Amino acid sequence: QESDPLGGASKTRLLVQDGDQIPPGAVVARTEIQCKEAGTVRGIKEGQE
Amino acid sequence: PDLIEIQHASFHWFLEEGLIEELNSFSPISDYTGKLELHFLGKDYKLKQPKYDVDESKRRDASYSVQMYVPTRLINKETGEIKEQEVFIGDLPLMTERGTFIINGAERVIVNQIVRSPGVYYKKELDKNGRRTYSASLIPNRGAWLKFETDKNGLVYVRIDKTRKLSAQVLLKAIGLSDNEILDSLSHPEFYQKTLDKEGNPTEEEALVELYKKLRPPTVSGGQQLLESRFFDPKRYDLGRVGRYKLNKKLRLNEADTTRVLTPQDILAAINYLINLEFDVGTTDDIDHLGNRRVRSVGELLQNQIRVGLNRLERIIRERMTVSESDALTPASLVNPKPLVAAIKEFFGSSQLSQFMDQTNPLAELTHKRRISALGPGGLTRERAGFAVRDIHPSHHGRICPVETPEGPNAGLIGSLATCARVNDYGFIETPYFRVESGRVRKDLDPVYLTADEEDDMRVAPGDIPTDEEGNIIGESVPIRYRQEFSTTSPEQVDYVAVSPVQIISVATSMIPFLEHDDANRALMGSNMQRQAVPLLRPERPLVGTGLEAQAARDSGMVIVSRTHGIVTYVDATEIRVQPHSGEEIVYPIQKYQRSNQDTCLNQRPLVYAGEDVVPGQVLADGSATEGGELALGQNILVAYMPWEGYNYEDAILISERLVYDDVYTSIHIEKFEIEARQTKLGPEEITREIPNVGEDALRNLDEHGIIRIGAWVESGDILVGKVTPKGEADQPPEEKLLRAIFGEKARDVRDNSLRVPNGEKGRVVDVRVFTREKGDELPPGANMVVRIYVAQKRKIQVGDKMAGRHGNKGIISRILPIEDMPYLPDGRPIDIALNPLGVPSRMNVGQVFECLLGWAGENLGVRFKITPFDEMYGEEASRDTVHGLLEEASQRPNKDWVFNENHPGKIQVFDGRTGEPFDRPITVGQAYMLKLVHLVDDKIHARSTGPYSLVTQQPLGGKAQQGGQRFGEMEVWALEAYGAAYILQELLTVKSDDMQGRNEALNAIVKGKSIPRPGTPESFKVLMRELQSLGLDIAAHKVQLSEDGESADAE
Amino acid sequence: RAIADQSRTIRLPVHLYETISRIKKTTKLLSQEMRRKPTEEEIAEKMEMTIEKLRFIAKSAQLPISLETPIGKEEDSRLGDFIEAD
Amino acid sequence: GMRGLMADPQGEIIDLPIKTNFREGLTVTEYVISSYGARKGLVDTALRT
Amino acid sequence: KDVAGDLAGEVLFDRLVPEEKTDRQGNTTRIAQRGGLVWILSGEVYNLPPGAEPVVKNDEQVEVGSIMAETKLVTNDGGVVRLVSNREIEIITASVLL
RNA sequence: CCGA
Ligand SMILES: Nc1ccn([C@@H]2O[C@H](COP(=O)(O)OP(=O)(O)OP(=O)(O)O)[C@@H](O)[C@H]2O)c(=O)n1
Repeated sequence: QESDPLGGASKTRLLVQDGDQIPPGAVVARTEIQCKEAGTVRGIKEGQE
Repeated sequence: PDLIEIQHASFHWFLEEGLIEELNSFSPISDYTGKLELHFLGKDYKLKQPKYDVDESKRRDASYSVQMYVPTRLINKETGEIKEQEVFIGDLPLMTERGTFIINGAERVIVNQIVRSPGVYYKKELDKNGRRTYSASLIPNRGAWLKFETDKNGLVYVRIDKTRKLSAQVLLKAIGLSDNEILDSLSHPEFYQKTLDKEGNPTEEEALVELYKKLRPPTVSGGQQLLESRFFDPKRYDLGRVGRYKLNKKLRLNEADTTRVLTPQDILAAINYLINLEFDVGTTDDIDHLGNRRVRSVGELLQNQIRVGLNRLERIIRERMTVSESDALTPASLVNPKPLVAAIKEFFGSSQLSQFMDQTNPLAELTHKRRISALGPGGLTRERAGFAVRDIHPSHHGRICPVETPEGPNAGLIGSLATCARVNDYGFIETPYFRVESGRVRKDLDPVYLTADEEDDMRVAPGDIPTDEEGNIIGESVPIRYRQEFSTTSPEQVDYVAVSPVQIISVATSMIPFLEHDDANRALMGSNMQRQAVPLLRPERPLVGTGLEAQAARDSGMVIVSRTHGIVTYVDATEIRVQPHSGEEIVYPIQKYQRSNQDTCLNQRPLVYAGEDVVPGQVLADGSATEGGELALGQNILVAYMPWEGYNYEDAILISERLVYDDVYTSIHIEKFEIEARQTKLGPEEITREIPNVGEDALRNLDEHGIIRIGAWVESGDILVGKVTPKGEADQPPEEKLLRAIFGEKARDVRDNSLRVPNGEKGRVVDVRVFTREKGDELPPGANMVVRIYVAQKRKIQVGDKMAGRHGNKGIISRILPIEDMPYLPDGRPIDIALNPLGVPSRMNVGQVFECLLGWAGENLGVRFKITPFDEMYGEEASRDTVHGLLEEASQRPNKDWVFNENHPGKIQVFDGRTGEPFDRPITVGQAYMLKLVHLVDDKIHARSTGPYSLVTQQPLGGKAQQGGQRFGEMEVWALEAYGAAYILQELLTVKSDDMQGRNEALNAIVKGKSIPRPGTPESFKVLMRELQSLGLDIAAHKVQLSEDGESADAE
Repeated sequence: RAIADQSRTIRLPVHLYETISRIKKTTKLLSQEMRRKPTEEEIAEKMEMTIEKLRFIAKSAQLPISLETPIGKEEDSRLGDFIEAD
Repeated sequence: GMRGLMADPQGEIIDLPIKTNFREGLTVTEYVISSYGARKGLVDTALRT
Repeated sequence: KDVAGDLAGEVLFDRLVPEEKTDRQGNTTRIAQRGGLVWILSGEVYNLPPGAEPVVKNDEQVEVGSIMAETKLVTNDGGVVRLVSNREIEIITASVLL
């Protein structure tokens, strides 16, 4: 409920439902992290997992 | 709001909820056999009425206490036996309506202690330059401290309070967590697994055996019970409500506030924060920040002392239940109240926090209750007090006054709460702020009371910014404080603003007008001298004030305040009666000539008359240093800043005789004398009229029992209580034997032991109360009767008395002149006091000239101004323009045009009283508010010819009360050695101290007019020789004479 | 027996300790009976001893105080600084 | 004239100027800044003798 | 004294040469041989948790409100999810009542 | 605790 402003805003959402047949070894859910502004991405460094 | 609200709220919290938690953590107790159970019903605890009230407890040297009864219930495990009985548990002294306590006939305050708050704190210590290493510290409210470490290699080391360093994985597996949730809980597991290999990974049973190998036959069940008793048990580890709150706040948890023990999730989160601090995320904490420091008032300290006493009491009850094999007891037999009474009496008698009260004037009484001290048990040591703990922090702005502090060795340790400050429910100090929206100060509702939430978040402006009324903040730059830095921003970016320009200062500093034109050290001196003024006979309000005087007089407690609407029906000097209308007569008692702690008067006078309406909150009676419902510490007198003929040379003071004959600066001081008729082995001491070696007319004021009467005049050496004691040795020398052989002279069996007036201390006897055990009283043991005598005296102003203003301008009166010799004004009015003008620009207190000029304008107008400090927000040179405009308007009166001269504004022409000639230059005259301090010359003059001596050293005693001598210390010996003066130094060390034969020989040679003989070895050197011999050292003096060595005998 | 023979500078005999304990029990029982107004006359009655003897026992039961104890809440004063040599 | 700059109780130098004298009167910010140097003088008098 | 400029972005080195040191305890320290300038090319930086992973590559324009990062919430041996009255992400929880 |  309390979020960081510099990191971003997240979605609470579940891709599976109550009583859903999920296979083992797969994903449960995921979130996004919001982008306040638009533009082109610079950044990503070498060798980082 | 009230100013002593912290004391009132803390004692109300103790009486409502604080004691119930102790009585609920107390119950239930059990025996080792498991057959008896005793539990205390704490919610229905009862308070008896006090045996005596405030004044009858003050004059009897007793406490103002209540009896506290907690009803118990004995349930039985063999049968249905329910035994319920009210049980006395101890004596609790009650807080009075002024917020004080009465312990052994003296008023006492419990000052507020500032300590480190419970919670987790991180710091960054480092090597020579080395590695940035981080350390944690988990502080509970009560219990062991959990600390964490990182070295240069990066090992996470945990330690307990005094032990050596062991590994955090060993601690975590000693708890019982799986290794799954440990590294599944962490954010960066690669940093922690680096420490996993070098330290190793133990099993749950393997970890329990190696803490016992370090904390202390290594066993795992013993170590499991050990760690369960250290951190996870109640009544041996309390994290506290504030500790749970701050630990949830720092580590971002939503753990329930009812849990007051430490959990392994908390240690996992602290390990996570410490690891994440090595990757540059998170914030290290400050130890002097006021968000990490809380205030402990009288509720918490009573709760802790009652916890210790209840631990002793339940140990006693468990031992008494385990020893007794026979059952069917009463609940009043198992409870021994003496450890709880002993703990409460120890807390209220012999604590650093329990202080003898400053009761000089209402301002000192109000300031002592708002003191914030950092010393005491659980606080600080004065030897461990560095410079950083005495520095001023930016978080102190608005909360702790930067000016008011002691000048002695405890400078920066004992602080003062500011004016608008307030302590919240968790113990942190908060200050009110107005909201600011779109550049406009809001001022629509109550303020916010930010509890140091304004450093990292808000931009806060002071309350002296210029602002047009019902409008925005004018100017494009607003001074703000932000992230503990001063800066300037636009008014549309300001979040909060202060509510008052005097929010930064305390009450006594807010008493000072034109504070911004004085130096801060002089403001400190002015506050300190304002707390030292004596209440005068006819108090008078200042012609220039600030506006807090009425609230200070209301919240001191020296003012009878009305409560209901009504009509006053009867007023005399001792009683005000009023029927209320909106058990139909309220009687307000008025105290008459009582004694304070500092031997000053506590007198009240009525203000209302018979037959007028009274609003609730109306002042009915005013106190000793209070008139008109406002604080009145001194008088308004006519100054002239000019030098006299060397009589105001170096801060000396010249005054006139009008301040003597007009009863200005006349005060009342009441001294108290006590004598006990003790029980001696040789016989009982009796208080009688028949005293040996006492003449005829030395017994006129004594009654038939040998005690003085009320209203008698006594001087130095007069007998107050005649007492004798049965001496029984009767070893007479031959001189006395021959003199009693010649002239009769039957030697009596008793000797004189009467109570006499000391040197000085003349006055009138006003109260001769006598306490006797067969009258209904009960005494200290071994004393038959106790007589208490109160002697009052009116002290006029004198040469040698101390005098001060509100701007740190102290001085000693050195000359009292007649009014025909004092300088006079061009209307013929003489000057009351001449102050030296050279003490102003070197000491840099310019506000006294502003105050005297404004007071003289108000004297010539008759208006009694009131000016709040920092008044330069309304314009440039606002104080100067106000003062000179009011002086011009006072000079526009039809008869008084000599008051102001436009050629030289603050000055006028002054004539000489002796010659009639005017002085060559115009002189600043005015009306200043001067004060009379407790430092009078009668309490300072002392002299000794020969008195008592010390036990072992046989040197003269010290102190005025025991006729002691002055100490000739080592620096005085160096000063005499830097001269010649070997004979002065030799007689100062031998025949004036600890050489008894030299003492007797010197006194006999001076009395018979002969030469003083040569002294011998002093007594303390022989004591040192015997002490060095008793240490086991063969030390001896030797003497050489004609090829011979011999050991000398110094004991002779 | 070691408590009653040592641990006190001016030592008291064993019968004095048992008399002090008996006086404590008697005062607590007569305070349970008579709830208010404690009475040394009935304390001396229930112990069958003289009241000045009871005062002697209560006077001998006091503990001594050291001459090196500080008077105030500081280290500037000492109890031996106020004792005059006889 | 002007008061200029104050000093910390340890000898450190503050960052802000005081552009007023005692005749014109200091502000609240300047009074806190002057209180820093007053605490310097008091603590040093109490501790270096 | 530390130079603390208040602007987030990517660091660029102009006329700056580093120097790596070895010390007693193992200190990795960067020294300037000759003093130069340090430039920061401005841009808003978003700190992601270490359990997350970005989707957008090293050069791609982002639209309004588009996805920036999504992580893998992967726990094993679970087939059917059943919840009653909480958020409480859980297991199949085949519990019995006799 | 305060005073110099
Ligand atoms: N802890 C202290 C405080 C004061 N003194 C002595 O007391 C004197 C204090 O002088 P005082 O009249 O209190 O202050 P002034 O220096 O005269 O300054 P002002 O006129 O502003 O009061 C000092 O010279 C010093 O010798 C001391 O020995 N130790």
